[PDB]
Amino acid sequence: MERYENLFAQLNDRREGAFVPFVTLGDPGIEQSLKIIDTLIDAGADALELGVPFSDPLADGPTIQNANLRAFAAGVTPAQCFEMLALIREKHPTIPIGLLMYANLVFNNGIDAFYARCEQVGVDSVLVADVPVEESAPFRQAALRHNIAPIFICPPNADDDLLRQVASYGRGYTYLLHHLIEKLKEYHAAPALQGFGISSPEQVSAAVRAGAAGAISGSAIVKIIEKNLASPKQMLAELRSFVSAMKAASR
Amino acid sequence: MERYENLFAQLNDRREGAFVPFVTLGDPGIEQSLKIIDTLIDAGADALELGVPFSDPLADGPTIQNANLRAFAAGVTPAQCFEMLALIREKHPTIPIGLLMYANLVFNNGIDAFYARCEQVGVDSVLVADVPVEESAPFRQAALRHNIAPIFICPPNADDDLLRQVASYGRGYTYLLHHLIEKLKEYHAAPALQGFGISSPEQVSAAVRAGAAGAISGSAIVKIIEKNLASPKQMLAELRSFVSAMKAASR
Amino acid sequence: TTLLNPYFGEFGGMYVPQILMPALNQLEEAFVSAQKDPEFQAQFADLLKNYAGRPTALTKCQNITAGTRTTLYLKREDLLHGGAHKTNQVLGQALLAKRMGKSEIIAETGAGQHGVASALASALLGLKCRIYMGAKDVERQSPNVFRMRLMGAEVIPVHSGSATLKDACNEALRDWSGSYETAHYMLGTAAGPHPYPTIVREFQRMIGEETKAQILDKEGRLPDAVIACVGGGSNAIGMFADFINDTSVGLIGVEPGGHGIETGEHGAPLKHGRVGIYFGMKAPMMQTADGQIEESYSISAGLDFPSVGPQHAYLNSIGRADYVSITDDEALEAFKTLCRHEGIIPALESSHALAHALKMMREQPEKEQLLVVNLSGRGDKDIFTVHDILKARGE
Amino acid sequence: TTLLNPYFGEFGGMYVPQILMPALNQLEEAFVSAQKDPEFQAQFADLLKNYAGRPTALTKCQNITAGTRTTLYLKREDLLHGGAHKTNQVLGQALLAKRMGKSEIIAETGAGQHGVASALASALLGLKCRIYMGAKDVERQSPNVFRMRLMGAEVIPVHSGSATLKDACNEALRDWSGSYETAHYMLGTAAGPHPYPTIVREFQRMIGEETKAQILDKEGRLPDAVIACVGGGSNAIGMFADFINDTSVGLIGVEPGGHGIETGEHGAPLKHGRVGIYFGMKAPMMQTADGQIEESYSISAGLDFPSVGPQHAYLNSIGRADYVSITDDEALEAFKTLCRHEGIIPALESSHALAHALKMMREQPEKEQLLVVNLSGRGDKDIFTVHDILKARGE
Ligand SMILES: Cc1ncc(COP(=O)(O)O)c(/C=N/[C@@H](CO)C(=O)O)c1O
Ligand SMILES: Cc1ncc(COP(=O)(O)O)c(/C=N/[C@@H](CO)C(=O)O)c1O
Ligand SMILES: [Cl-]
Ligand SMILES: [Cl-]
Ligand SMILES: [Cl-]
Ligand SMILES: [Cl-]
Ligand SMILES: [Cs+]
Ligand SMILES: [Cs+]
Repeated sequence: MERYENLFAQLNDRREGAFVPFVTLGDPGIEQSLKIIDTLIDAGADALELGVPFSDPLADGPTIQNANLRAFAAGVTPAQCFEMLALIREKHPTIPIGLLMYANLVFNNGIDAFYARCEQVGVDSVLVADVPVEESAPFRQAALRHNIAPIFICPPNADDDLLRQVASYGRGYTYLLHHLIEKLKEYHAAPALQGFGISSPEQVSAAVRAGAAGAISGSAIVKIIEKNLASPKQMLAELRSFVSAMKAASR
Repeated sequence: MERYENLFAQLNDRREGAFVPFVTLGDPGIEQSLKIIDTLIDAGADALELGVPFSDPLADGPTIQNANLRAFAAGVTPAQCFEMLALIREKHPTIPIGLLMYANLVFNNGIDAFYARCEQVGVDSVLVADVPVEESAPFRQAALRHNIAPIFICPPNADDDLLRQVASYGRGYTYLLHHLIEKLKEYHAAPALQGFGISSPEQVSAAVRAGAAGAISGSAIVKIIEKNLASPKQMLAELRSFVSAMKAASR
Repeated sequence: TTLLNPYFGEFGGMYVPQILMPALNQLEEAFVSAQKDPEFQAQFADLLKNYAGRPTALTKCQNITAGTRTTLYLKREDLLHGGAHKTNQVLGQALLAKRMGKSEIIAETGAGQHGVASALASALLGLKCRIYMGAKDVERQSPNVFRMRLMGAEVIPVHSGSATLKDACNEALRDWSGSYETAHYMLGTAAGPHPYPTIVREFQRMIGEETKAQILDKEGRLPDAVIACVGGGSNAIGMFADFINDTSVGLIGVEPGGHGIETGEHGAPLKHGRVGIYFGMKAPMMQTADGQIEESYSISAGLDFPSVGPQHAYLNSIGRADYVSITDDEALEAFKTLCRHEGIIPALESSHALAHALKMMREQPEKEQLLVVNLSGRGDKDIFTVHDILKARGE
Repeated sequence: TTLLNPYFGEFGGMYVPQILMPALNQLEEAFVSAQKDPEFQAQFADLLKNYAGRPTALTKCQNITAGTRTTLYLKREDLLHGGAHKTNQVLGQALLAKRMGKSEIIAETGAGQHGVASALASALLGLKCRIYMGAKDVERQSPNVFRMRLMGAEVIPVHSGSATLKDACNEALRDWSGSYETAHYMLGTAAGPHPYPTIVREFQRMIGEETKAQILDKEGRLPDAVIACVGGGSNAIGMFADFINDTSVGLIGVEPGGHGIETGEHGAPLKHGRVGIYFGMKAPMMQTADGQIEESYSISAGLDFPSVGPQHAYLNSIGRADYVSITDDEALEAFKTLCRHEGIIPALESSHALAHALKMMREQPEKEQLLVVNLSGRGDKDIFTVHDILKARGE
């Protein structure tokens, strides 16, 4: 499809950044999670970054760790996430849906088979957290074969070769982990989105101010889920209170 | 003095062996011990072998070990034993009194001073348990200087050089720990007394039968003291019941 | 781009978040530089000889092979300072860390032997050390938890997952992802992302080099087989490496069978797992049909790991090395047998390699064979564990 | 009559019941025979090298002497199989025992290191072993009580007396007085009746021989002083022996000061006892004014002994060797310091010798001095003891 292009063309012509919330699928339950994601969308999330619970999330803090164990306690499997994903795309035809995966869940039953499954349910992009561009060739080929954008992190310690490789290999959007925003607009690189420490409206604003095309709240939306496990109804309202405020800061 | 000579001349001309009980001084108390020793004498002990409680009796079984700890619990010191010894000689002018000592108690305040003290209280002999004839020169000189007989053990694994040395160096009596009884009568050795496993009347008899001049009950008289700590009066009667029987077997 | 080949056949790679690739490339260049540097080698050789105690003995077992045609030597890494082979390559990584200007050290440990080694090396060479350990392994390997603490290191129990080695590895790689600026991650086995499986092999290869020289001096020929337990792979590749091109020499790695392979409760992914991507590497692992990492199990903490180093997976695939498994009960009997008949108390890890050697002898007692078992460690850390087992079994 | 001189000056002798003199004379002749026998020496040398791990390293401490003119090496008997120097002379006595046709072994132990060594040697060379241990030392040295038991030996706690080393020695010499027919009494220190102080010295003298060769190779001159803890005397005479005729070399033995000499609670008879006759020897001991043996004390079980070997009393008397004392608290700080700044965990016994070396450095930091400390053992057996101490002290 063409979902990431059209989103960035609309937010540009609206003079607003992209707000992309992260949330792990099935946190804390399946039908509970679906209502969370609907509520993030209702309050104006421009796209979604969605995690699949993995056994050993060696690149994730304790908030997402317990987010994962919450879903495993719910009995959430990769198979169940893809049934969620098909249900979310069927409700929301235009919103870009991006996955944040661990390499083993992509590699497990066949790399091409995973990305084929992504296209089948309407996923737009996949960032594999523990696959650097040096190891990415079979992943980004399977991605591009199935009309999935491969996302790559542009780390703070990025050298110039990395910058060009990320510009060349990456589609959809660039995940910024001043000088770097310079050099990705350099080489026809997908729009950069800041993801380091966005848990306030006041850090979204600043990220849009520095020239990025958006910001990703890599967690503390999952802190909202954690803070209100026993209070489902209050969890939803408190979630909208957040994302509305953060999306209000996007402009 | 001449106490050992006269005793063996009397038992010979009586056609009877010597019965020599062992008992540790101050076991279980000082005035208690004195009554024990009087009672061993009343029932016909021909001589005495008396131990001084030592800290680490590395050549004594557990019966004598507790016999010693019984005396230390009583507060029995070497000094107190010598006051006992002077009191026993003052009651019993003719009975040979032999000490079984550990070398440190003899060496502690001067070897000559110890044997001088022995003569002063009327002791007749000293066997130092952990002084072999090879190490005995200063002990048997101090002994002979103060008219004390040095006693030496003739072990079961005795070679011929040992036999002659024991015959030459030893006075009073030989402590046998058939072929050996042969070879001490050989070389003008003091009368042999058996001390291995005499706790019955039936092992005294046998020892006299094999040509020895007597037998030493190295313990189980101290088992009588152990068996009757709480029953002082019954301890005395049970003690005489033993030694009378054992001395009855001497003939 | 790298200086060295990051893969062994299909296995290996550098499957880390992009943020850690500069760290991995920096370690690789420092390693290549150091390997070329006579002054590094002279310094590394000096610490191994005068501080750690190399060469270690090669001990011929007189008693346990009686009545058979097996001649069995034990390579005595149990005599190395610290009590295991771990100490060899931490001294080399510590020198590398100073070479890179790092002043902190991060480590994982399950048997506590890698934690002890990291701590002693950091104390010697003035580095600040922190170490992740499974809360389960804190308990069955408690002789090593004290030792790490009095040497000035921070021991951090980890309660996530199976509370075992895997879980500490996860914590440690998370920590280094933020702290790599000033800290070196002193990985404790021949696994993880390149260059670690290569570095750890080269800093352990003296085991096999010495063994070759010693067995030539004593027997006038090479071993028929060298036998080592395989947890992540460092002691075994350390023994194998110098024999790889000696094709007459068999290379046998022994994974923990735990309660028995058929029970699922084991640590033998090489032969009873399947290839996945985890801990920075593409390697055999024990994993659900979903691709979740299964939890491993072994009576020995040092082998309770659900993956294996990629050079072993490669050596297996081409047939150069064979891999087998040995159960808890088998390792315990080899432990008892070595204590009673040779007066050596081996690590329960090393007991797995001994157990397989004893099986090679006993199944074919008239087969003439010269065997070497890498005795990777001493079993003082295991005596309380072995006590409660044999007590509960009325033995 | 004997073949060798049983005394050192006034000290020594054979103060045993007559029944044991044939046993002592038989051991002496077998020893003299063996010392002349190249095949015994080649067999003893082989076990030391290929089973025990000799030579042991000589480690230069880089950190703990910084800022001073002291150069401090540690002779690493902590790297010997079993964890202490004890192992050296039990391998030689075990060979002697087989030479005499004995098949049982009796031993005493306080730190359990001699019990461990006796058990490992008996397991290796097929001897039946039984070992007496103080019930107090059963408890503070419990890592060694298990080790002895899985190697097939009988550990017999002794509750008489102070329930320490002295009390086991008493039991053992009582046992041998009846069992000497088939059993060898493998005495664990340079004390007791002749020929033991001589045999144990000669079977330990490789410590000092190696140290001389190593310090010559590394420094080109002999040490200013060699420093060893003194419990019964075996590690120290093992280090001293080859230096005795090198009169420029100081010989410093360190007795346990325990809670302080003035408290009476110590194990320093050489300097704070007086001569007596006990345990088959005439030697300094701690004794009442009555001549009862006093009970000794030290935080370290291996030094909690109220006498000392007669060669040390002799070397002291003629001025060849100096003897000093080091308190519990002093030894504990040396223990901590070695762990944190050199990454070696020393035995609390060996910590006494280290503590005095640290005092020699710190009292005179501009004094140029080349020192060697005999690190008699590793401190794994002490970590639980050191834990409860530093915990009760809020440290
Ligand atoms: C004495 C011994 N032998 C073998 C191994 C197995 O590890 P490799 O395959 O040799 O790398 C271990 C493990 N040690 C690690 C894991 O817990 C640790 O201590 O932290 C071990 O301690
Ligand atoms: C590691 C260490 N260093 C020094 C000594 C001190 O003994 P010496 O003077 O060298 O003979 C000991 C003691 N060991 C005996 C006593 O308990 C034992 O284990 O049974 C020790 O274990
Ligand atoms: Cl054989
Ligand atoms: Cl040959
Ligand atoms: Cl210096
Ligand atoms: Cl030089
Ligand atoms: Cs494993
Ligand atoms: Cs002492």
